[PDB]
Amino acid sequence: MSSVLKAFERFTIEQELQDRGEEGSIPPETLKSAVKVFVINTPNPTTRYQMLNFCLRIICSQNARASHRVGALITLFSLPSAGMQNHIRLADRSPEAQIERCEIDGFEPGTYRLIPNARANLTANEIAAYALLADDLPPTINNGTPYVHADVEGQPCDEIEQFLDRCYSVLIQAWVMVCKCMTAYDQPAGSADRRFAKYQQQGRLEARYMLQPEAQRLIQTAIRKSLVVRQYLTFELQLARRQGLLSNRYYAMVGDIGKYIENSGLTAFFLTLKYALGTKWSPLSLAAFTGELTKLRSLMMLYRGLGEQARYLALLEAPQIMDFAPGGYPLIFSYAMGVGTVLDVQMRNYTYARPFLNGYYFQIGVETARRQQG
RNA sequence: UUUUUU
Repeated sequence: MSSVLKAFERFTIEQELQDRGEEGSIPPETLKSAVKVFVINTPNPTTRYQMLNFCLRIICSQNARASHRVGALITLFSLPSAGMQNHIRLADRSPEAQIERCEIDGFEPGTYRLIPNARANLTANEIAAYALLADDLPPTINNGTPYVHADVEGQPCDEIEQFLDRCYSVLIQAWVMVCKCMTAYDQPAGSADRRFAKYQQQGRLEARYMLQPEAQRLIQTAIRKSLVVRQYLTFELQLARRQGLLSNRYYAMVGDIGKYIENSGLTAFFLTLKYALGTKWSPLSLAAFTGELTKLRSLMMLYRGLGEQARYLALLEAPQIMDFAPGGYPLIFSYAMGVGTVLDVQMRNYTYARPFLNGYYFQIGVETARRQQG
């Protein structure tokens, strides 16, 4: 019946785009932790550099609460901006965020103890607790410092041009660790080494300021655990995507790495589109499954409806990422994995093994791909 | 649920 087939297409599309949600919707308020973010009002290379090392040591300190790491990360990401407070208002948007700004004037010489501003709220108990935190590095860390080179932390910065080199190298490493914090973690990574080689070749990253892999893994762990930090990083990525050809040294880097962070955790969706709708010889095979084709059409509609934030569904860890899971289109997923194993050597390394992977349509895709080739 | 490469 033509009416039932037309009705079913409409029903399928409606059921999938009914999950778009509200762009400005605010969830019901739930308890949240208080986060203390440290702000430098003026551009002091000495103070800024010190705060960079302080926050790197807080992020890696074993005796540090989740709130302490979250504040240290927000401060570390905000070190480049000329106005720290106005850049921290971006972090405040997070619905799970309750950030308190603390203005720091300096550090006591020869110590990690903070010197709070008159307006800034810092007790003598907190200052001592933070100083003890900044000196609690893990055993896996060598030379008593996060960096690979011992002399780097001790180096004195008296110019803005120096702090910028140090800061941008550290933040390049932090962003590369973001690249696979929610998807790949607690395992050896080849891509991370490749990104570092690329950015050292570009001259963006300096090997004199590399961190130890243990510190990089600790930074990745701290970023993955907090939703405030990951939402703030999506805000920074969207700021980097709005730029034109003319841009700053920092947001050019952030856009370059956002190219690699984009569409993480949606590999099955984009590989299915690529190898099932990309090849002109797939319509003849999958023409029969109209229901799954309508599903993929409604998913391409849902992706556009989500907006720019759709590229960072995995970083944001939003529920709409369950719509793009291949268990809702298993036959076409199977066919596309078959086609892609022939056409892409790199795809073989990817784990396409699923409980629901149809072996018949996998082999249909393999034989179709090879047939066209030979 | 994710898991490749760019």
